[PDB]
Amino acid sequence: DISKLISRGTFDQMLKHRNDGACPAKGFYTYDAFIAAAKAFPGFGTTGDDATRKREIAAFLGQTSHETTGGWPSAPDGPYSWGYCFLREKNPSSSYCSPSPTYPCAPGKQYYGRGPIQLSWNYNYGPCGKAIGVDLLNNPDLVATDPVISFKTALWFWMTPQSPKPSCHNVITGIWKPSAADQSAGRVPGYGATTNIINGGLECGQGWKPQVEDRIGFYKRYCDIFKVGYGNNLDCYNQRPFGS
Amino acid sequence: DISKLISRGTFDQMLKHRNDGACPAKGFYTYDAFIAAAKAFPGFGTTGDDATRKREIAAFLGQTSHETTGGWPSAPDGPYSWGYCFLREKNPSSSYCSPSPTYPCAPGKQYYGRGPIQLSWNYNYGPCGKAIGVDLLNNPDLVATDPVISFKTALWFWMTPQSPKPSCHNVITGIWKPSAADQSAGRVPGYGATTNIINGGLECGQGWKPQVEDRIGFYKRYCDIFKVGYGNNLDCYNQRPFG
Repeated sequence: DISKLISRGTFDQMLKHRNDGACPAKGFYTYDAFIAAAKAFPGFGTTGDDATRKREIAAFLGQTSHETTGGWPSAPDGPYSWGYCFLREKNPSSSYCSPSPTYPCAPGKQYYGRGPIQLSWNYNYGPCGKAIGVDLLNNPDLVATDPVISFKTALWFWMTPQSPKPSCHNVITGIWKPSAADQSAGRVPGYGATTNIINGGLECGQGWKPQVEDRIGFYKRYCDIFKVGYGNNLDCYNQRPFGS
Repeated sequence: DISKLISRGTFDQMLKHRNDGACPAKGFYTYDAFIAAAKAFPGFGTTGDDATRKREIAAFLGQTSHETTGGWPSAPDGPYSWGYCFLREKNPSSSYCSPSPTYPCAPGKQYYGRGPIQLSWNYNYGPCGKAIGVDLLNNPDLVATDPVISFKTALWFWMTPQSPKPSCHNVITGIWKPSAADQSAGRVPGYGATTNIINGGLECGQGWKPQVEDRIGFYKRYCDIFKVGYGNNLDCYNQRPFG
């Protein structure tokens, strides 16, 4: 179980300020919910040598910390201590409903960002819910009211390949082998390629971006706390985005 | 219109291989479509002294030539005669969909590179379509099947500032006033800043790139045909990419 590799103390040290009065998700994101969710995803934080398992947990908590960050440059303990500050997308101006024979939008329900990966759109809530065994198409706000389901949605995203994207899991553990195509595109194994899978269309292949800097700051601080090296290729600044 | 500044004959000498059998865009990119597209963008090729107007057309055609090049080192008449050879991105391997509530991806549509600037992504087809009065989210392939819309997407890109980036138009005409940040970053007026606007993340501030040399080769050849100087700062090798 990953509970040996990441203790309650280490988890609370990494996510130091998530329960500060200013954070809307205060009290929601629990160590027990993270550990219970990880059990549902064999291989998560249990793949590779100890250093690689810690890099995987740091990378998962890093990327999710970015998606939910309340950080700012002069934040107490730095901006990479303010992961998991929010739960629901701020001021959504869409239902995130998209034409689909397979994933009909449920009446009165919205598919705005929820939980540690800010899961969005009926066509993501559908296959995610199917995968974890919950009807998230018809009960989307479970991602913001059930903290085990919340973490499961983010682990579903992390562990699930989506052609032509490999899984973040396979990238960070070194299971993923770049294609000749990938190598020409500058898509090399490491933390950078997890950013590319998450939001490469907007964030990768356009040089320095404060968003990608933020994803890296979290990953580095968590690796520092775990006492493991970052590995290589942390940015995607020269990576062509993975396809959709 | 700009037909007096760039003739059919000059346009065809510049883009002399685009109608070869070896070019997928054979017969598509017409002088008439170019001139018609230009009229929709007041100021394009009509801003500045005669040599500045010609540098603008040379720069626009040079950058779009690079985006669509069929060139290679041993090409007939050299690589800088092979602009406008391609219409659609080759083997996109992507629908080029970045989920957006603002510019949503239409089911069954792809936003891979099309036309002279190789317009890509729902988040570009969206605002471009809105600007030129065409629904490019539901009909993105209009950029590869209608030559006027095709040129209009490239002119939209050229003429449209995207803060903190100025328009290519204001850079090449010398209207652009570099910011304090730009000055610190080594971003200086001239053709090089237009390369920075178009693809600076991958091409600028990181040493010699064959892609940058290709953009400059087209621009120089079109300036030579117009009988005008290139101006300064043609590469972006010491320019930090725009934010």
